[PDB]
Amino acid sequence: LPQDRGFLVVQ
Amino acid sequence: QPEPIKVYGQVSLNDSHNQMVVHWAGEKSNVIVALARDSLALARPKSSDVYVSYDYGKSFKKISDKLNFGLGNRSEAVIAQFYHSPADNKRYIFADAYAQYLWITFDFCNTLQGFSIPFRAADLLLHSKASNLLLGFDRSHPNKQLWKSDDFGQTWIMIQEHVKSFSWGIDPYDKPNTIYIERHEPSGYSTVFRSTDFFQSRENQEVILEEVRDFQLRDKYMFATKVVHLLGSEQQSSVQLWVSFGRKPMRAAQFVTRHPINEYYIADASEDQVFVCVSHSNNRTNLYISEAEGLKFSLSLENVLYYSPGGAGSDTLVRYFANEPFADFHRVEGLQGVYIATLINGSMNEENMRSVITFDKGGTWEFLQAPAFTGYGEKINCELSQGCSLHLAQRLSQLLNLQLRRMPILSKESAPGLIIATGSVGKNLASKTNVYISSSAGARWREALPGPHYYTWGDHGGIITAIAQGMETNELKYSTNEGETWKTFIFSEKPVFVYGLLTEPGEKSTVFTIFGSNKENVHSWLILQVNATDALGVPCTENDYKLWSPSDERGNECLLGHKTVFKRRTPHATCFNGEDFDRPVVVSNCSCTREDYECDFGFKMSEDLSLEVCVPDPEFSGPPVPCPSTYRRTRGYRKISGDTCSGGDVEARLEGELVPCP
Ligand SMILES: *[C@@H]1O[C@H](CO)[C@@H](O)[C@H](O)[C@H]1NC(C)=O
Ligand SMILES: *[C@@H]1O[C@H](CO)[C@@H](O)[C@H](O)[C@H]1NC(C)=O
Ligand SMILES: *[C@@H]1O[C@H](CO)[C@@H](O)[C@H](O)[C@H]1NC(C)=O
Ligand SMILES: *[C@@H]1O[C@H](CO)[C@@H](O)[C@H](O)[C@H]1NC(C)=O
Ligand SMILES: *[C@@H]1O[C@H](CO)[C@@H](O)[C@H](O)[C@H]1NC(C)=O
Repeated sequence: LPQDRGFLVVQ
Repeated sequence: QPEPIKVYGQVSLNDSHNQMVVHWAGEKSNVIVALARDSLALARPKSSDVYVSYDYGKSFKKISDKLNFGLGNRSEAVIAQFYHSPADNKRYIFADAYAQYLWITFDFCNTLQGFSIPFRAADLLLHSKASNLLLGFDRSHPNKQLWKSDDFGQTWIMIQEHVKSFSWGIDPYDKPNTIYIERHEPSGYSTVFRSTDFFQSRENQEVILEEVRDFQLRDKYMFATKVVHLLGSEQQSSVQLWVSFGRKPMRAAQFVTRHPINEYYIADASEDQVFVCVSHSNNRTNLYISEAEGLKFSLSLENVLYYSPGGAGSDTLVRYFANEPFADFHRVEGLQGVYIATLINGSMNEENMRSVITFDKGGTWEFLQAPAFTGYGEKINCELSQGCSLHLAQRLSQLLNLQLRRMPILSKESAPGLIIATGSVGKNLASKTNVYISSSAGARWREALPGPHYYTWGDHGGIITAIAQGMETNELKYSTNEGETWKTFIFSEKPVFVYGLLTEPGEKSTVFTIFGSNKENVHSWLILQVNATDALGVPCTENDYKLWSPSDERGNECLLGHKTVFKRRTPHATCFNGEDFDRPVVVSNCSCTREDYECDFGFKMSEDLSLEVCVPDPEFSGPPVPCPSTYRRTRGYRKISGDTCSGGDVEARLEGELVPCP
């Protein structure tokens, strides 16, 4: 599962 | 079986930007806003797309094209960040990464209007009560200028130069329009100002503290670090922590210390009390706790796991992910005295970390009592007295092992008492990781699920969801009984890579949002929406509720002579509290105990530890003016700061003695 793609942040 | 979970929406974005920023507008708005942007880490971001939904994630509408330079600019817009209003959830502002240009909306993004502005919006800060009001900072400017807008970002005026940092004040402690700033000085350090008129008049500008390293604002408290040259230039500088409570002038706090203090970190500030991490120049960090409403810090726990770019952990992986110091220290949210910390024994790796917990705001600490039985049911052999306990991973522990997707301890005021954490049973944090759950605010745990998972809860804690980490999947594990049992739901036909599993902040819904990308192709964003009402099935009734306070776990002991009781649904009840559940909470004072009192100024504990009273201290030999009203003179015993104790015999006698005015 790729280490530097698909990162999520809530605001 | 009519499936107990519906897939209320499936959405492929056709977007492959590495990062997504999501905002629910809430207030039953039904609007969700997303920005797909390239990784922040690089300062060379190359493209962005913006999407908004109006049917609560059933379907997203791409609006990147509506962000343009008006009619007609072929230059292509690129968004760094977007900012929402705490005051008005309809309003939004998007900022171009390159162009000194902004976009605004008061209609949930239906209509966007472009404006150029006199600076680049590196950072904006929107007033939290006055929707129209906000500030904007241009870091990359040589003068580091600060601007205010009065009309939600159309027109600006530049109100200060050489700003290091800044913030609005806080209601109600500060006046309206109060702005704090650190301004740079020719010494390394900076001066702290407060202004009520946007730095227009000199008589409305106020110096808070001079020559500071950092400054921070937190409810009643303000903190700063000062480097003082006591011996002189030739001698050792002393690093000090300055503190204001209730906006009284800042004074330097007193620390009882073997060693030179190297830096301070404010770990938590609540109920008129402060947790500070004092780290020394030997890379050890201990944890102090403020007296209530006070500057009197005493040692609480030693060797807390801590990172600072200046200090400890600086020379490990963490530095590539954190540019600001922090600690593996957790406040169990919605509760007063409960915290979880990671201790460090040797050098920084799993083997040396153990978790400890407190229920008395750091008065005492224990290790975490491991669950008796595995998820499956078999006995777990673990004895506190053999140095075996439960240990929970936190961002730092995790960041060292480069595990960027793991879950920090989860706790929220939606579900007082409920903690879910990634962790391990053993001598330390270095074994297989599982998912552990407590609803006793940490007092007792269960092994909920074996592997690493993403987890979240909804319906005020009544339903929990989870997705196994590391490989592709289409299983959604869920539990309605605090993780005692689980059931799987297949959320899509072919398994997919999951990037996260969320609920609208507040955790009130039975809706969950899965983000991910499908397996076949390389990364492209994809969002599923999922309704789990039918897993709870029916509304709760008075029968499904029961009363609970943390006191109930630490043998009825109050905290600062008061305690909080919560109405919580029992663990076995299958029923739903409802989005509008308005959870009964009652705070009350409890009749007095010995632990509510301390020895008065110049009194002490007699040598006989066995039996403990206060006795006039010999070395102090030992009065209200003017008295006309009654004096109530000491018996040597004093209610401890902030303690709202009341009633009971121990109050009756142990309290101070009256003498009618001189
Ligand atoms: C219009 O296009 C130019 C590039 O030709 C760009 O620099 C500019 O930012 C756009 N509009 C404004 C107001 O800057
Ligand atoms: C503490 O950590 C730093 C890295 O920030 C390292 O260079 C140094 O050797 C350590 N200092 C001591 C006194 O152990
Ligand atoms: C720290 O280390 C010693 C041995 O190196 C060990 O016996 C002890 O259990 C550890 N102490 C704590 C508080 O973890
Ligand atoms: C979830 O499903 C139930 C019907 O089973 C419905 O009452 C509820 O409003 C749904 N919520 C949403 C946000 O679709
Ligand atoms: C407890 O005492 C405090 C201060 O002594 C008081 O303000 C508060 O009202 C009391 N608690 C309750 C539930 O009345």
